[PDB]
This record gives sequence, C-alpha cells and structure tokens, in this order.
Amino acid sequence: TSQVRQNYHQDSEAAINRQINLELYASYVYLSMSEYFDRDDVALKNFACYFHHQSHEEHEHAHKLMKLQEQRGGRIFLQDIQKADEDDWESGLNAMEAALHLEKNVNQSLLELHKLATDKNDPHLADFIETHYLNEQVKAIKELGDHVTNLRKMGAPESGLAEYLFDKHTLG
Amino acid sequence: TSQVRQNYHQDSEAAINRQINLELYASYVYLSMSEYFDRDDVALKNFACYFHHQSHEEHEHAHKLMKLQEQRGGRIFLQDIQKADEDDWESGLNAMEAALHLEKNVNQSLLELHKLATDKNDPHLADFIETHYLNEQVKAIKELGDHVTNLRKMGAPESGLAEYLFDKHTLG
Amino acid sequence: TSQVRQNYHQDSEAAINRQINLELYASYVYLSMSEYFDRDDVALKNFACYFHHQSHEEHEHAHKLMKLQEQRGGRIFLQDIQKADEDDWESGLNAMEAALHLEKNVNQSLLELHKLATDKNDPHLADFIETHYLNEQVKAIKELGDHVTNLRKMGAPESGLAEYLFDKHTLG
Amino acid sequence: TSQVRQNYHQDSEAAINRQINLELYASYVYLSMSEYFDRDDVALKNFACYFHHQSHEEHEHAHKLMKLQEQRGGRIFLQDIQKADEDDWESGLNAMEAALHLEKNVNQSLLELHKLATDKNDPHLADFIETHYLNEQVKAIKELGDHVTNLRKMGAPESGLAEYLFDKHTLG
Amino acid sequence: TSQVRQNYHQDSEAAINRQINLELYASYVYLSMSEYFDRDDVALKNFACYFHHQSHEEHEHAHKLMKLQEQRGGRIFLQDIQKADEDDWESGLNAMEAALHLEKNVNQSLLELHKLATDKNDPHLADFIETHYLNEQVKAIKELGDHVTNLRKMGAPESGLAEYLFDKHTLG
Amino acid sequence: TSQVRQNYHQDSEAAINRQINLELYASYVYLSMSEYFDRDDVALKNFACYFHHQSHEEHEHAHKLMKLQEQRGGRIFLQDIQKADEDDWESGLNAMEAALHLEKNVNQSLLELHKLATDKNDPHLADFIETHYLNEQVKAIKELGDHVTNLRKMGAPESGLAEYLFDKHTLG
Ligand SMILES: CC(=O)NCCNc1cccc2c(S(=O)(=O)O)cccc12
Ligand SMILES: CC(=O)NCCNc1cccc2c(S(=O)(=O)O)cccc12
Ligand SMILES: CC(=O)NCCNc1cccc2c(S(=O)(=O)O)cccc12
Ligand SMILES: CC(=O)NCCNc1cccc2c(S(=O)(=O)O)cccc12
Ligand SMILES: CC(=O)NCCNc1cccc2c(S(=O)(=O)O)cccc12
Ligand SMILES: CC(=O)NCCNc1cccc2c(S(=O)(=O)O)cccc12
Ligand SMILES: [Ca+2]
Ligand SMILES: [Ca+2]
Ligand SMILES: [Ca+2]
Ligand SMILES: [Ca+2]
Ligand SMILES: [Ca+2]
Ligand SMILES: [Ca+2]
Ligand SMILES: [Ca+2]
Ligand SMILES: [Ca+2]
Ligand SMILES: [Ca+2]
Ligand SMILES: [Ca+2]
Ligand SMILES: [Ca+2]
Ligand SMILES: [Ca+2]
Ligand SMILES: [Ca+2]
Ligand SMILES: [Ca+2]
Ligand SMILES: [Cu+2]
Ligand SMILES: [Cu+2]
Ligand SMILES: [Cu+2]
Ligand SMILES: [Cu+2]
Ligand SMILES: [Cu+2]
Ligand SMILES: [Cu+2]
Ligand SMILES: [Cu+2]
Ligand SMILES: [Cu+2]
Ligand SMILES: [Cu+2]
Ligand SMILES: [Cu+2]
Ligand SMILES: [Cu+2]
Ligand SMILES: [Cu+2]
Ligand SMILES: [Cu+2]
Ligand SMILES: [Cu+2]
Repeated sequence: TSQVRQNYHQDSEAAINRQINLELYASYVYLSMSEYFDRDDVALKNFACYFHHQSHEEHEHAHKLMKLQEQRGGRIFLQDIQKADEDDWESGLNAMEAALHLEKNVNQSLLELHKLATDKNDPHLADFIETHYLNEQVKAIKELGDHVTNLRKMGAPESGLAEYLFDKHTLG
Repeated sequence: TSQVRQNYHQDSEAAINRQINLELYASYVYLSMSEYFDRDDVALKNFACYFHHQSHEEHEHAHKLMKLQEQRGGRIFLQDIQKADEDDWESGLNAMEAALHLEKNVNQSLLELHKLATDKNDPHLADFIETHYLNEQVKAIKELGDHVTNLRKMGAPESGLAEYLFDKHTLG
Repeated sequence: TSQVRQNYHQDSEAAINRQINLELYASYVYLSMSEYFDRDDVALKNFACYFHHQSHEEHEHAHKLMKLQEQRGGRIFLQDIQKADEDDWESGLNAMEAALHLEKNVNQSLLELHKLATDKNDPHLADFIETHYLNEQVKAIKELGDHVTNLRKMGAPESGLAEYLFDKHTLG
Repeated sequence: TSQVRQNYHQDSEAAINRQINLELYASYVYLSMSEYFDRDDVALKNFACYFHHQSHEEHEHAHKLMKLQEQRGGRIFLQDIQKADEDDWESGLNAMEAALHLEKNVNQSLLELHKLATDKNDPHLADFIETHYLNEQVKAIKELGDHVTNLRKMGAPESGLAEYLFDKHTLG
Repeated sequence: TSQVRQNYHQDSEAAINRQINLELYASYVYLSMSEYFDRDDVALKNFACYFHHQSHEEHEHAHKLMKLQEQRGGRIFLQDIQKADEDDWESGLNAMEAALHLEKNVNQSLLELHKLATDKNDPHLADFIETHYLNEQVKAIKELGDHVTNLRKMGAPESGLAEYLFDKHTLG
Repeated sequence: TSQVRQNYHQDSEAAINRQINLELYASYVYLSMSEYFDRDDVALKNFACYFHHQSHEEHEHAHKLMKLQEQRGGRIFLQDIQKADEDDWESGLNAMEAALHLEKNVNQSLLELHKLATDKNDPHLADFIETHYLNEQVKAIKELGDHVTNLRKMGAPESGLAEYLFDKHTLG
C-alpha cells in the first residue's frame, strides 16, 4: 500500500483504469475515422483533420487519468485497446452520428465514475471529474450535435455537394 | 566513350532518353489542358492554374533526367514532343480523369525503368528513380484520385455549379 | 479495386496493416513504461519523459504507414492494440533492455516487409521502408544499446544511485 | 462562333497557332543547346545557363500568344514540337550562329504575321505583335550578333581558350 | 557478439573496414595534391584550396562509414593509410586526371559494396550506400570530368597561361 | 634547388618530413580512440568528442609543418600513416594514459627537432618550433596529466560510475 495513498478506495482505482481504457478506445475510434476520410474514394481532408484532432484530444483525456491514478497512489493496469465496430464509416454524417453516440457513452461512464466518487466520499476525485471531463463532454456532445444538424439540413448523405461544402466551410 | 562513364549500360541510357521525352509529353498535355480552361466558353481560372503548374512540374522532371544523362556520361537524343490526344478536354472532371490516367502511364514507365536498373545492377540509377520520381508519382496519382472523387460526388459533369465551386474551394 | 492502385500486391497491403498494428503496439508498450516511472515508488521523471517521447514517435511511425496504405490504394484494417507483457517494469535498466528487445523485433518485421517488397517488385514500398524506417530503427537500437551499457557499468540495478544519476545526466 | 469574337479573321487565328508552335520549337532548340554545354566533354556552364534562359523566354513568348488566341475567341490547336536539326552543337560559336539564324527565322514569321494583320485590318493584333515581339526580336538578334562577333574575334572555334574566357566574362 | 547487431554479415563488416581505409587513402592523396600546388615552383593557390577541400570531404566520407560500423554493431579495425603513388603531381591537368581516376576507383569499390549488401539482403546498408555515397561519387566524377575537359581545351599542360587562368576563373 | 631556399639544411628538411608523419600518426591514434568510445559496449560520447577534437588538432599541427616545409623551399615527402598499436582502448583512463604517453613522445621528437635547428643555426625554424609547438605540447601533456589524476582518484577503472561522471562533468 502506497506511501501517498489517502481516501482512495480500490473501487475508484479500478474504475479509473476502466476509464483510461475507454479514453484510449475513443482515441482509437477517432483515429480510424480520420484515416477513412483520407481514402481516395472519400477524400474529405478536413473531416480527416477534425477526427485526427479528436483522436489526440482523447489521448490527453487518457493521460490526465493516468496521472491522476499515480498521483493518488493507485496502480495502472492497462488493457487492450479494442478496434472500432466498423472499418468503413460510410459518410461524413454517419461518422458524426457515430462520434456523437460514442461521446454520450463516454459521458455516461464519466457520470457513473462521479457517482462512485460521491458514494465513496472521494471529493478530490469528484472535483477532478467535474473540472477536467464533465464540461468537456458537454461541449463535445453539443458540437457534434451541431454538426449532425447542419449536415442533415444541407441534404446529407444523399447530397455529395453538402458534405463537400461542410468540409470546406465548417471544418476548414 | 565518355571519361566519366562507369556502370552505365547503353539500354539504361536509351531508356532515360525515352523517359525524358515522356516527361516533356506529360508537360505538353498539361499545357493543353491549362489553356483549355482559359477558353471564354469554359473559363475555369483555377483549373487552368493547376494544370499550368502541373506542366512546369513535368518540365522539372524532364530537367532532372537530362541532368542525370549527362552526369552518367550518356548522350541526350531528343525526339519530337507529340501533341496530346485531344484539343478539347470537355470538362473539369474529364481533364482530371485524363490526368490521372496519364500519370499512371508515366508511373508504369518509371517502374519499368527501375526494373531495367535493377536488372543491369545500376544502383545509382535505381536510387535516382526511387528518390526523385516514384513517391512524386504516388503523391500525384493520389491527389488526382482525390480530385476525381470529389468532382464525381459533387455531381460533375452534369452540374456546372459543382465544377465552379470545386474550382473555387479546392483549387483556389 | 481503387482508381489509384498500381503495382500494389495484396500481400504488401496486408503486411502494411500488420506493421501499422505493431507500431501502435510499440507505442503502447512505451506508454506503459512512461507511466511506470511516474509511480511514487519509482519516481524517475526523465525516464518517464524519455519513454513518453518514444511512445509518440512510434505513433508517427504508425501514421506514416497508414498514409502509405491510402496513398497506394490499399484499405486500412485496424486490429486491437494488445497490452504489454508486463504492468511493472522493475527498474530503469530493465525497461531499457525491454525497449532494445522490442525495437529489434520491430526491425525484424520491417526487414521482412522490405523482403516482401523486393520479392513483389514494389520499389516504391522498398524505398519507403529504407527512407523512413530502417535507419530510424538502426539509430534507436544503437541509442538503447548505449543506454543499457552505461546503466550496467554504473552499477544498475543494484545501485539506486546509478539510476538516479543516469536519469539526471543522460536523460535530463 | 465565340461570344467574344470580333474582327478576328480565321487566317489570323490559324497563323497564331502556327506561331505558337514555332515559339515552342525555338524553346525546344534552346533546351537542346542548353544541355549540350553541360556534357562532360564540353562543360561550358554559362553557355548552358544562357541557352536555358533563352528556352524559358521562348516559352513565355508562346504563352503570350496562347493567351492572345483565347482573348480573341480563337481556338488553340497544338501541333507536335519538332526536335532540333542537330543533337550535337559542335561549339559555342556554332550554337550562337545557329541561334542567330533561328531568331531571324522567327522574326521573318512574325513580320509576315504583322503583314497578315495589316491586310486583314486587325489593328489589335498588329499592335500586339509590335508591342510584345518585334523589338524583342530586334534585341535578341543584335545580342546574338554581338556574341558571334566577339567569339570570332577572340579566335573561336580554333581557340578553346577563347570560348572558355567568353563563357566567364560575357555570359558569367 | 554485440547487443545491437541485427542482419549484419561479417563480410559486410570487413568490407566497411576496407572502405573506411580507402576513403582515408583518398583523403591522403588529396592532401598530397593540395600541398603540391603550394610549392613555390608551382604556386597555384586555388588548385591547392580545391584539393585541400576534397581531402576534408573524403575524411567526412570516412567518418560516416565509421559511424555506420558502430551503429550496426561491427568492430572497426583500422589499417595503415598508404602514401600516394606520386610525390610530384606534375601539373594542374595531371592532378585533375589522377583525381578523376581515383574517384572512379572509389566508385567501383562502392558499387561492389552495394552488390555485397544486395547479396546479403542488408537493405539498410544498401540504402546507406545509395543515399550518402553513390550520387556524391557521380557528382564528383562529373565535376572532375568537366575540369579535365576545360583544362585540355584551354591548351594545358603546354600552356602555363591556361592553368593560371583556370585557377583564377573556375577554382577562384 | 629552390629560388626561395636560404639557410635551410637538408637535415632539417628531412626532419620536418619525419615530424609531419608523426603529427598525422598522432592524429590517427586519436581518431581510433574517438571511434572506440562510440562503440555500443563503451558508449562514452564526450570521451569520443574530446579525442575527435584532439585528432583534428594534430592535423592542424601537421598542416602548419607542411606549410613551413614549402615556405622554406624544402620538398614534402609523405610516408604511410601507420595504424595505432591497439584497436581496443580498454577504458577511459587507459586512453588518457596512452594519450599522455603519445604526447610526451611527440614532445621528445619536437625537442630534438629544436636541437637540430639550434645545431644548424636555423633560428627561423627554432622560433617556429617554440612558437607553434613547444607550449602547445606542455599544455596538452599537463591537461592529459590532470585527466589521468582525476580518473585515478575517482576510482577508475574499477568504477564504471567514475568514468561515466567524468565524461559528464569534465568532458561535457
Ligand atoms: C489534417 C490534420 O491532422 N490537421 C491538424 C489538425 N489538428 C491537430 C491534429 C493533431 C494534433 C493536434 C494537437 S496536439 O494534440 O498534437 O497537441 C494540437 C492542435 C491541433 C492538432
Ligand atoms: C494561373 C497560374 O499560372 N497560376 C500560378 C500557378 N502556379 C505555378 C505556375 C507555373 C509555374 C510555377 C512555378 S515554377 O515552375 O515556375 O517554378 C512554381 C510555383 C507555382 C507555379
Ligand atoms: C515528461 C515529458 O513528457 N516530457 C516531454 C518529452 N518529449 C516529448 C513528449 C511527447 C511528445 C513530444 C513531441 S510530439 O510527438 O508531441 O510532437 C515532440 C517533442 C518531444 C515530445
Ligand atoms: C544554369 C541556369 O539555368 N541558370 C539560370 C539562368 N537563368 C534562368 C534560367 C531559367 C529560367 C529563368 C527565369 S524564368 O523563366 O524561370 O522566370 C527567369 C530568370 C532567369 C532564368
Ligand atoms: C586554401 C584553402 O584551404 N581554402 C579553403 C577551402 N575550403 C575548405 C578547406 C578545408 C575544409 C573545408 C570545410 S570543412 O571540411 O573543414 O568543414 C568546409 C568548407 C570548405 C573547406
Ligand atoms: C562529438 C564531437 O565530435 N564533438 C565536437 C568536438 N569538437 C571538435 C571536433 C572536431 C573538430 C573541431 C574543430 S575543427 O578542427 O574542425 O576546426 C574545432 C572545434 C571543435 C572541434
Ligand atoms: Ca472530443
Ligand atoms: Ca477484439
Ligand atoms: Ca504532376
Ligand atoms: Ca503527331
Ligand atoms: Ca523509437
Ligand atoms: Ca490481450
Ligand atoms: Ca533508396
Ligand atoms: Ca530569345
Ligand atoms: Ca520529326
Ligand atoms: Ca570528392
Ligand atoms: Ca607503403
Ligand atoms: Ca593535442
Ligand atoms: Ca603497419
Ligand atoms: Ca622565441
Ligand atoms: Cu496522430
Ligand atoms: Cu475523452
Ligand atoms: Cu463557398
Ligand atoms: Cu508555362
Ligand atoms: Cu513527371
Ligand atoms: Cu502521450
Ligand atoms: Cu516505430
Ligand atoms: Cu552531477
Ligand atoms: Cu527548363
Ligand atoms: Cu520567341
Ligand atoms: Cu586539412
Ligand atoms: Cu569519399
Ligand atoms: Cu574527423
Ligand atoms: Cu601535434
């Protein structure tokens, strides 16, 4: 038991590990989306850059959690980063829709992590989730929501012109 | 026989000459495309600038080969630069499609030039092709591929609005 | 079959995918090492920074390969990033030794990738491996070799003073 | 018949096309001369640079004409760029003499183009020839004349020292 | 057997050593030429500077090879640097001719080194030779070729004025 | 007999040649030491840089002597640069000890060169040795002495920590 450990329940420790893996999974899904839009038969460069940026963001979210684990005296146990559910993301709108869905899932897990921290009277971990994750999630979900709305109204996916112009004007 | 000649087979020499002529031909095809888009009944200024730039690029590719020929002690024998297969390129998408096709043909010739250099154990010429041509070809083909994809999805050629906006947003 | 595909054998395509996964695995192993040295009962900050840097380097190596796959007209198929063989890296010297070992394994795979490219007469892929990977591997292996040597001579791992000073003077 | 066409006789249009091809031919001859002086058994670097510059100048002369054709509503029809009369230019003086001769021929064609424009009462085309070509030709011919004179007086071609020093002092 | 050694055949190792010695020999020959032109009865200062520069260039070529040897896990075994075939280089043209000859010999050895690397499936060593040596050799040989040509045409060696002016205008 | 020769005895001339060869030998020994410390099983980077610097210093010492030879009207006759007595320098301390020993030997030769110049009443050569060599030798010997002392007191060679820290703090 670590010299620095204080008020850090083994349930929280294990949940942080589960959360670390999910951020890496989120990161990985976005990496897959990113390369998809670089395919010569898709070729939406800004969609690619956007999702490549999201990928590195999710990585930072993982780093912060790993840091937290060692700051608290817990032990990091890493698990396989699972490949995404699809290799082919079909369209710009569909990728946004899958992204929105993924972010809500990460958010649900984070909310249960906060519940766990409240239940265990770990107020340092509660504030840590609120400060670095909860509003970041709310912002991400809303932005993805905004994108899905604009793509739908522009006539995507039955309009290839729509995805082209959105790539230029919103993501460019 | 040149004072500088070393390990330079007469088959390679002649193939370099054939390759020089092809770069000039590629350059010439692009020059034709370039002026086409400046026609008052076509008037796509950025398509014109793009193909005018491609023309001068193919010229540099020719210069590098001519330089190589004299560096190795071979003799340059120049042949007529043949006019392109068409005077009228029909549309933006069609020009891109013809360009992609042309670049693949130049690439095939370059790959056979590399085979010839491997077969003749000319490793200076092999590296010369790899370094200055092979990846340049791969990049060009992919970019042209990307363009053809975006034009097709935007509704070209049955959409004049599509070619207009692509000229503005991708080539502008 | 892609509009851009030329001279790109399905065996090479699949091998690039296998190589992509290995770079990500290498990246992941280094991430694990990085966080290990941030543990309060290890606390070697520069060892941590060094391995964190190696992690992002292996990521770039993966990006370049993914780019190559789509440049050539192949399709990226991503696989799970497997967790490392150990959660606890024991010591500075041991991590270096595991790193050297890992890099030699990545190098062996890259050499077989080059053999495959030679065998398939894909000279663009051969040069791609030589240019961006082979010397990077040779440099990495030698640097890791240098580190293992200095740590061993300093009296590691039976000297905690040795690992402390190496962290300060070589990695600082 | 073009929306922009006005006072532009089909004889002028065809003559512009013939002139375009000649500028490209002139450009091509100069390119041949340029590489000749880079041969290891010739090795006059400044003669090479001078003729390489002349080559690109003749290209601009072609561009201006192509521009003119489309400005006037004519249609560009490109023809093969014929290879030069010689692959081996023998000496510095001989290349200058061939260049002077070529320029006078281009000038004669331009003068007949002006006659055609006068005869057809196309004063825009007449001024276009006067403004951008006639004095450029007069300057070129005189400069080439000056060079041939100096080379002859210096003792070329029976003096290799003469061609060396002229390369250094006039073209350097 | 080194901790870093991988795919590095003992034949390649020994050939690198033989090549190291030759670069040093080349360096030494050039040093001899350099001082020769500083003799009061020769006194061609720029010929001296040119060959002094060549000497240090060949030294760098040796350094790069020594670096390569230790990067690969081979052991450097150094041999005597043999003195040149002549103490008296006779003339500027003769030194250039001896230099051209020497460089072709170094090039032949490098080409056999590449063959050895191909035969041993050492693609890191093959690329190393291509990248850092083969084109450097091609450039050197051609430059020396150019110099010998100009000196011969200027009337060297029966013209002391020729060697004087070449020293001033080409090497100055 | 040279136009510039004055008061320059053939014994001095020959001794300068013998001294030139020794500086080159010293240079060569240091080059060998330099690469030794870059071996992956030695890996003392600053020891390597120090000895690499010593190597180029001994080269300058050779240049100055060659210059002197031609300034005085003597003729340079170069001899083989002999390889060092050892390929493997064993340790940092041992290399310093071998270096100190070598420098004393060069110094002894220089002192006999001065004696020769005094005996031959060549006061230009005497001052040349005093000015450019004798104090440089005294400084070098003392510095090497200082290094050997510090290494011995630090516990080298039975302390690998000692050689590591000396590499960092004195040579870094
Ligand atoms: C096509 C493309 O990739 N465009 C750039 C998109 N933006 C980005 C991508 C990756 C990382 C980024 C980072 S960082 O996480 O590395 O700090 C910071 C800021 C922007 C980033
Ligand atoms: C309408 C139009 O022509 N726009 C400019 C397009 N870009 C270019 C065209 C021609 C040559 C270029 C060159 S260079 O080959 O001359 O160096 C370098 C960079 C850009 C170039
Ligand atoms: C303790 C710690 O992390 N220190 C910084 C170590 N260096 C680095 C770490 C991660 C990424 C780096 C990157 S980049 O891949 O992001 O471009 C570029 C340069 C250095 C990098
Ligand atoms: C050895 C050599 O080539 N030297 C340079 C000679 N000058 C030139 C050559 C080619 C094009 C030039 C151009 S432009 O047409 O590209 O604008 C403008 C100005 C000078 C130019
Ligand atoms: C008369 C005379 O010696 N003139 C200077 C000639 N050029 C040179 C000589 C030696 C070394 C040089 C180096 S370097 O190898 O030291 O980096 C770099 C650049 C030029 C160099
Ligand atoms: C690892 C390594 O090599 N580090 C640099 C060590 N210092 C030096 C090495 C070689 C030549 C030097 C020279 S000069 O002789 O080229 O002028 C001047 C100053 C320093 C020099
Ligand atoms: Ca996000
Ligand atoms: Ca799985
Ligand atoms: Ca191109
Ligand atoms: Ca024809
Ligand atoms: Ca690495
Ligand atoms: Ca697993
Ligand atoms: Ca290569
Ligand atoms: Ca002209
Ligand atoms: Ca013909
Ligand atoms: Ca050289
Ligand atoms: Ca001998
Ligand atoms: Ca010294
Ligand atoms: Ca010997
Ligand atoms: Ca004195
Ligand atoms: Cu990335
Ligand atoms: Cu996240
Ligand atoms: Cu717009
Ligand atoms: Cu142009
Ligand atoms: Cu090309
Ligand atoms: Cu990171
Ligand atoms: Cu890697
Ligand atoms: Cu210290
Ligand atoms: Cu050009
Ligand atoms: Cu012209
Ligand atoms: Cu020197
Ligand atoms: Cu060399
Ligand atoms: Cu050196
Ligand atoms: Cu010395």
